[PDB]
Parts: sequence; C-alpha cells; structure tokens
Amino acid sequence: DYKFWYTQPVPKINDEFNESVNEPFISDNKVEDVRKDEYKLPPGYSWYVCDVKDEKDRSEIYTLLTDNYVEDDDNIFRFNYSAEFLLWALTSPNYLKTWHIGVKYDASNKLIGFISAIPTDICIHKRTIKMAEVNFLCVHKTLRSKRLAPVLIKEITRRINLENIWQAIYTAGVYLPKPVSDARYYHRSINVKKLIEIGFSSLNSRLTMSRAIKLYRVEDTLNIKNMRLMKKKDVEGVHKLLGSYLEQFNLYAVFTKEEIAHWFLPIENVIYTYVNEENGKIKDMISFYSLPSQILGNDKYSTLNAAYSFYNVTTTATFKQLMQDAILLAKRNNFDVFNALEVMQNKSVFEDLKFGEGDGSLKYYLYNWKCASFAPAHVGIVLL
Ligand SMILES: CCCCCCCCCCCCCC(=O)CSCCNC(=O)CCNC(=O)[C@H](O)C(C)(C)COP(=O)(O)OP(=O)(O)OC[C@H]1O[C@@H](n2cnc3c(N)ncnc32)[C@H](O)[C@@H]1OP(=O)(O)O
Ligand SMILES: Cc1n[nH]c(C)c1Cc1nnc(-c2sc3ccccc3c2OC2CCNCC2)o1
Ligand SMILES: [Cl-]
Ligand SMILES: [Mg+2]
Ligand SMILES: [N+]
Repeated sequence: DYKFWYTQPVPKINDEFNESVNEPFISDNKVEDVRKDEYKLPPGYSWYVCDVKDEKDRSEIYTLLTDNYVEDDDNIFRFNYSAEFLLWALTSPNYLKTWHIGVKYDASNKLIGFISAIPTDICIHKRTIKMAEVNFLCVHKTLRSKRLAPVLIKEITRRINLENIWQAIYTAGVYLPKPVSDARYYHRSINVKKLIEIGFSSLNSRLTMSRAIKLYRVEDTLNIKNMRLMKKKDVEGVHKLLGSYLEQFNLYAVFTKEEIAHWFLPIENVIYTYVNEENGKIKDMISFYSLPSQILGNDKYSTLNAAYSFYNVTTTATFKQLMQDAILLAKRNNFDVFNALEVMQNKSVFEDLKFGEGDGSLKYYLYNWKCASFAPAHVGIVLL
C-alpha cells in the first residue's frame, strides 16, 4: 500500500520514465516556505541533536545501532558499524550537525531513534545536483511498526530543505517506491573455515573442509607490486584518477579534493585505500571499508570482519588483477570475507575470482527526482 511513501515526491510503483526525463517531481521549491516547527513526536519522546564529534554522544548512537540496526533476512548477522566509522561517515566536508537527528525517550534519557544525512553533489544522467545522502535510519526494536520512521524521514527532509536542498539519495535492502537501480551483493570467502563454522558457507561430499580451504587459498603476492597505503600526498592523483573514471556512470558522486581526502585517506578499522604511483602519478587505486557484522547466537564467534569494496580503478593491470589484489590486501588486514556489489565493472570478475552470490540486493533510490532506471553496472556510487 505504501501509505506514507505515496504522499512523497517519489515514483509510484508502476511509474517508468524515458531516458530523456531527468528532473524533479516538484520544482521551484522555496526555502522561505519550509516549515520552521519540528515534526511532532508521540508523548514522552523528544528530538535530540547528536554531537557525533563528542565521544559520549557518538557512543549512544553506536549502542543504538549495535542493538537495533540492519540484520540479514535470517537474523543471523546484524551490522556493527564502529564508533570511529560513524565519526568518519558523518563528518565529511560541509556536514551539518543539525542533520544528525536523535529521538530520546524522556523518562530514561535513552536514545531510541536516529536518522542522518550528509551533503554530497550527485550526478544523475549527467546532471549534477546538490543532494543529501541519508543513512543510519534506525528505530529501537521495542518501538517498531509505530510509524516513527515517517516522522524521522519528514523531520530530516524539513531540515535538509532549510538548506535549499530538495533531492536525496539513499539505499535500502527493502523494496520501496521506486528503485533507480538494484544491485545484488556477492561475497568472496577469505577465512573459509570461520565462514563454514558460523553457517555463512557450506560443505558437501565433493567439497570437504580441506578442499574448501584450498579452493579459496590466495597467493600472498600482489599483481601490482607497488600498491601501497594512500598518503596525503596522493590526494590530487586520486582525485584525478577517480574523478575521471566515475564520469562514465549514470549515477555517481562528484568529489572535490577535500572530499577525496576525507573519503579515502586511510583510517585503521574504517577505510583502507591503496595506490600505485608511477613517476609521481597515481595510476591504480583499491579501496574498501570495514563493516563488521555481529554474529547472533554462535557460541564460538561474536564478530564477522568484512571488507566492503568501495572504489577501484586500474590503468596498468586488468580489472580482474586489480580486484585480486583488493582481496589479498583485505586478507592481509585480517578480514574474513570480501563483499562487493554488482556495480561499476565488478560483476565481470565475480566468477573468475570465486565470489559467491549472496542472499539479497541493495536498492538505490532518489528522492524528488524522476528519471529512467538502469542496470547496476551503470551505478558508480557506493554508500556506507
Ligand atoms: C530532500 C531531502 C529528502 C530527505 C529524505 C529522503 C528519504 C529518506 C528515507 C529513509 C532512508 C534511510 C536509508 C538507510 O538508513 C539505509 S536502509 C537501513 C534502514 N534501517 C534499518 O533497516 C534498521 C532496522 N530497522 C529499523 O530500525 C526500522 O525497521 C525502520 C526505522 C527502518 C523502520 O521503522 P518501522 O518501525 O519498521 O516502521 P514504521 O516506523 O511503522 O514506518 C513504516 C514506514 O517506513 C517505511 N520504511 C521502512 N523501512 C524503510 C527504509 N529503510 N527506508 C525508507 N522507508 C522505510 C515503510 O515502507 C513504511 O512506509 P509505508 O507505509 O509507505 O510503506
Ligand atoms: C546485514 C548484513 N551483514 N552482512 C551482509 C552481507 C548483510 C546484508 C547487506 N545489506 N547491504 C549489504 C551490502 S553488501 C556490499 C558490498 C559492497 C559495498 C556495499 C555493500 C552493502 O551495502 C552497504 C552500503 C549500504 N548500507 C549497508 C552497507 O549487505
Ligand atoms: Cl505531515
Ligand atoms: Mg515505529
Ligand atoms: N546506506
């Protein structure tokens, strides 16, 4: 029925647009007309402005997400974004603290809901638009199906519109009106044995434990011998290499140098970026972020460490050789599995590099934007 989504400027379930349509649902919006009152919460709940730079406010958001955020379909894994990852994800250039919105239960003073946005320039079918990237919408498990989520959504929309921004980008595993693209995820086992023991991977009479371990063995030698952790001197080179690469896609963020520095400079247990420099020029890059999942009800293991393919560009090797090196660098950093979406050129290497198809897919959405949908190979952005 989508009783809430149908009141919003997003496509109806049956809407399909020609490649030539690329425009808002509602144009000529006026900042002066935006509501100045906060949306009403049910009795006993209050808005709270989170300070993600304050360790203790950041720890509250962390706890709320650790306990109540996204699980896989079978409720075996729940994402466990670290506190330091949340700092990086929310404090990108020109971020607004007022777009990091909590909801507390007054009587306990406990955070029970959150939603966030950061500003980014998004190019959709060759038109670049200032947008908000929305993420970390979460309502405590005890308060589900009370229609709190549309309150969170309408309040962040209002605060975004105060900044004269009228479009947003977001991703979800659930189907909503109406994806612009849908990308399945794939997984490449690194610590085979652990993945078998927690239920993620399987054996059979052909594939015994020892044979599974040998199937996924990797050689500890890079195809691109000089691939090294990115350093601040590499920001201009990464900006040129990535910025050029991304223009081929139907949907991508347009990064400034500031943004390159924030989204790529390495941070242990958060973001890993490697580069290959030749004559002071960056010719190849690999990047993946750390997103562990908490393992629910396994006696032996509590955490699955997982590296998430982010942006990868090669000019001196084949894309397969580059992604093989990305797997190796993940293995060198203690990750159990390497996860990738079928975006950009990724799908082309999955069979050869022994990726297995996962359980589900990630839907990409835009708010207040009408356009043709497209295959995920034409998606050139990866959200957190
Ligand atoms: C111009 C600026 C524009 C800015 C805003 C752009 C839009 C931003 C939109 C947000 C983007 C976030 C992206 C992002 O964070 C990444 S996707 C991860 C979302 N978070 C989780 O899955 C965490 C675990 N689940 C929860 O915490 C709750 O189930 C949530 C809070 C999801 C819903 O709480 P609830 O207690 O289960 O449900 P009610 O309160 O009763 O609300 C039901 C209404 O919520 C609609 N719903 C459910 N899940 C949704 C989802 N993932 N996106 C959008 N809408 C979602 C649902 O269809 C229904 O509407 P309908 O009746 O029409 O069908
Ligand atoms: C809960 C869980 N534990 N382990 C799994 C697999 C899942 C299910 C799942 N949901 N999204 C995904 C994937 S794979 C993936 C691979 C590369 C890049 C992004 C993603 C991605 O999305 C990102 C970005 C949007 N925000 C959530 C995380 O994977
Ligand atoms: Cl309303
Ligand atoms: Mg609710
Ligand atoms: N996301």
